[PDB]
Amino acid sequence: TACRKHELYVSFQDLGWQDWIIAPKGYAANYCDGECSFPLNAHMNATNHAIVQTLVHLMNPEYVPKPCCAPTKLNAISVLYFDDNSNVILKKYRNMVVRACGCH
Amino acid sequence: TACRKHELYVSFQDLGWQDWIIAPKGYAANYCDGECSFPLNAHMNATNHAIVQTLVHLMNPEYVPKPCCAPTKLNAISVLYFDDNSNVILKKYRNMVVRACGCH
Amino acid sequence: KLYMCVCEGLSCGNEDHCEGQQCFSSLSINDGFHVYQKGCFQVYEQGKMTCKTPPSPGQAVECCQGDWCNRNITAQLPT
Amino acid sequence: KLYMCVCEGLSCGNEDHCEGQQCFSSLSINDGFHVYQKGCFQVYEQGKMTCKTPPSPGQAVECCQGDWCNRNITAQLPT
Amino acid sequence: TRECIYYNANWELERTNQSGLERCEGEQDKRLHCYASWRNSSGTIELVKKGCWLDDFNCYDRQECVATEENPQVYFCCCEGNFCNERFTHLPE
Amino acid sequence: TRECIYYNANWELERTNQSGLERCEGEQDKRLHCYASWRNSSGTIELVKKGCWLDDFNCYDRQECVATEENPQVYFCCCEGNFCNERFTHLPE
Ligand SMILES: *[C@@H]1O[C@H](CO)[C@@H](O[C@@H]2O[C@H](CO)[C@@H](O[C@@H]3O[C@H](CO)[C@@H](O)[C@H](O)[C@@H]3O)[C@H](O)[C@H]2NC(C)=O)[C@H](O)[C@H]1NC(C)=O
Ligand SMILES: *[C@@H]1O[C@H](CO)[C@@H](O[C@@H]2O[C@H](CO)[C@@H](O[C@@H]3O[C@H](CO)[C@@H](O)[C@H](O)[C@@H]3O)[C@H](O)[C@H]2NC(C)=O)[C@H](O)[C@H]1NC(C)=O
Ligand SMILES: *[C@@H]1O[C@H](CO)[C@@H](O[C@@H]2O[C@H](CO)[C@@H](O[C@@H]3O[C@H](CO)[C@@H](O)[C@H](O)[C@@H]3O)[C@H](O)[C@H]2NC(C)=O)[C@H](O)[C@H]1NC(C)=O
Ligand SMILES: *[C@@H]1O[C@H](CO)[C@@H](O[C@@H]2O[C@H](CO)[C@@H](O[C@@H]3O[C@H](CO)[C@@H](O)[C@H](O)[C@@H]3O)[C@H](O)[C@H]2NC(C)=O)[C@H](O)[C@H]1NC(C)=O
Ligand SMILES: *[C@@H]1O[C@H](CO)[C@@H](O)[C@H](O)[C@H]1NC(C)=O
Ligand SMILES: *[C@@H]1O[C@H](CO)[C@@H](O)[C@H](O)[C@H]1NC(C)=O
Repeated sequence: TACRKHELYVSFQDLGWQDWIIAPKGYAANYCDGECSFPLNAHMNATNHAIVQTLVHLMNPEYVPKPCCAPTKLNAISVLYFDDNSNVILKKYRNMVVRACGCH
Repeated sequence: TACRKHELYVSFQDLGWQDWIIAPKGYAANYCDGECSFPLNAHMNATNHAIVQTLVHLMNPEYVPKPCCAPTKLNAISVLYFDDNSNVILKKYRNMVVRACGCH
Repeated sequence: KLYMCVCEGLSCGNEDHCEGQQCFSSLSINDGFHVYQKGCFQVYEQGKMTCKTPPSPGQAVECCQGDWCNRNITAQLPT
Repeated sequence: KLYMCVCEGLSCGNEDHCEGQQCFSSLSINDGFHVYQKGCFQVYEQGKMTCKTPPSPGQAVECCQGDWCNRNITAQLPT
Repeated sequence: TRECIYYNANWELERTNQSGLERCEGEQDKRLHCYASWRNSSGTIELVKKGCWLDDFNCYDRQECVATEENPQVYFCCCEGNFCNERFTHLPE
Repeated sequence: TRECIYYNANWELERTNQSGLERCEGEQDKRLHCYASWRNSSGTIELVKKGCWLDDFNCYDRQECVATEENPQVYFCCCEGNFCNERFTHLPE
């Protein structure tokens, strides 16, 4: 019931990316979950619009839904994968992991 | 049932900011709503993490919730308000309106 | 490059014309229904990762690289 | 400036110490309960806008500017 | 681009410019406007704040600057135009 | 800061450097590593890709470079250290 950074380990064996990804076999996505209620403390990194929205939701519940707990700080991970021509390529996929979840 | 930019007009008379804000009497927040399901088209401006999350949600529904429809492009609005010393000050409040909602 | 394909489905900006690097057609099982989607991918990294997944129960992301390649390549679930 | 105040409540990073420009204490009516919150605001614009609203049914954001100003300024709903 | 006359009543305390004309600034695809705010004071007009204003829906295509608000503590009129904040009237809507 | 030996097998088609040592790059509070990937080929070892690798949980405190994966199409070992991608062994876990 609060915007948090729940940690989890996602494996590429389960997603089906098993015969075209050499490494990593899995990484940590650290999804975000919770709810945002008026007012929001500095811990919940929120924008001004998020605050206006939660206030207009407190004034009228059916008018506007609560803000959404979304990632704010993301990093990148390196993936060494096969292409369609049996070659292998290293690429830095951006915005793959989460390090902070705010009421964006 | 899709990440959209629903338009609305929020007035400062209803939020209680009536006797310390001179202008504007109200503006347009344009909140965001919807749901994100695998896969996501280029219209739903989503990050790589959002795609990984919706995929791990499709594989297992109770493991991870769906991504959240959050604003991506925001603008700023000028507010001319009274301070605590009966003076009047103009300030550019940033991130007050929404112009695009993606599966952030 | 760029390729114009149809954009039928629940989510599109009211323009069937979709200009993308990789067009596709998907058929899921989300919310216990058979929702059909057809669209384009203007992001190579995302298009590749979402077009390399192995078709299974729940997903049917059949992609395509050519001109109007999406019209008649309707997705179909597996066994 | 910066001011250290308590951070009791449902949402905090497990650190009562909260360093902020404006500390406060709130008592809402969200989800039909009387949830209490106490925290700090490291954003002047947001702290001001949220501390200038007029107390009413549903909200009770009583703020404070000083040192440990939040401990004994518990919020109370209006009439 | 646009430009409005910037007169700030608090020039002393904020050590800012008192008089002058200031260029407006804004992002791409964002209209800019001029804003004037003054106190009537039962006839003794006293200019307060005048300058640039960001995109506003209710301030649209205002070739003149008219304060439509009736009996306000601080009269405020927003206009769209080059140097449109030099003339202002209080016409109740 | 860190640095790993960068040898890329595709130097021709991508018109990139074939041999050399390349400095690693990363953000603040982000460990960097070295990665090596090769094909055993029933004894005829053929180096493929070697270089810098971003933060990885399973590649942690690897003073050496060991490919723990059993019978892979492309052997891959990640190590944490300065120039740790010059020696590699296939030790099945
Ligand atoms: C809002 O954004 C801030 C700033 O990014 C987030 O604060 C960060 O919170 C994390 C999790 O508590 C901190 O990581 C922890 O730091 C120490 C030192 O290592 C230790 O307790 C843990 O091992 C962990 O690494 C991080 O330092 C902190 N960052 C800053 C700059 O203070 C905050 O979490 C965000 N809000 C939410 C609701 O996620
Ligand atoms: C994902 O981001 C893109 C890029 O910001 C968003 O596309 C934008 O969509 C809006 C709404 O359809 C477009 O505004 C419209 O443009 C024309 C010309 O004025 C007209 O149809 C309407 O009057 C309206 O202003 C906007 O031009 C368009 N931007 C770009 C660069 O194409 C998109 O909406 C975002 N996705 C979602 C789900 O919101
Ligand atoms: C400051 O406040 C004064 C007082 O309210 C304003 O003067 C008022 O201006 C209006 C303009 O519509 C006058 O109404 C018109 O006046 C004459 C007859 O007197 C006629 O043209 C119309 O029938 C209409 O009634 C109003 O009489 C006048 N009031 C007084 C006491 O003189 C003034 O405009 C305000 N100035 C600013 C800069 O805000
Ligand atoms: C490439 O593949 C070959 C063949 O699998 C690898 O050689 C193998 O290396 C292991 C190392 O543990 C040898 O196991 C050990 O061998 C001796 C007895 O033969 C003894 O030290 C231990 O009892 C253990 O069994 C294995 O025999 C050997 N296989 C062959 C056919 O020679 C080689 O290491 C791989 N090289 C790379 C760079 O990946
Ligand atoms: C503001 O004051 C400075 C310093 O005297 C002057 O150079 C500048 O032209 C002034 N700008 C305006 C808009 O009056
Ligand atoms: C890459 O090649 C360039 C051009 O010859 C050379 O200057 C540079 O030192 C090389 N870098 C490495 C790491 O080998």
